[PDB]
Amino acid sequence: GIVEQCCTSICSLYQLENYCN
Amino acid sequence: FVNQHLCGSHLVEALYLVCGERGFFYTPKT
Ligand SMILES: [Mn+2]
Ligand code: NA
Repeated sequence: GIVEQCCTSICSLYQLENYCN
Repeated sequence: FVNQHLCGSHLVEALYLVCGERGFFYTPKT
């Protein structure tokens, strides 16, 4: 998931925004 | 914005900044 993606690869702030409440 | 390489608590910090007062959920794989 996002936690693994951001650490093993890269991720965008736009992808992160999907985890906001 | 630039792409990000974020591990551990650095991802939490990024979520905090992105989401602000909206809050967020942090859900690692188990
Ligand atoms: Mn560190
Ligand atoms: Na970004």
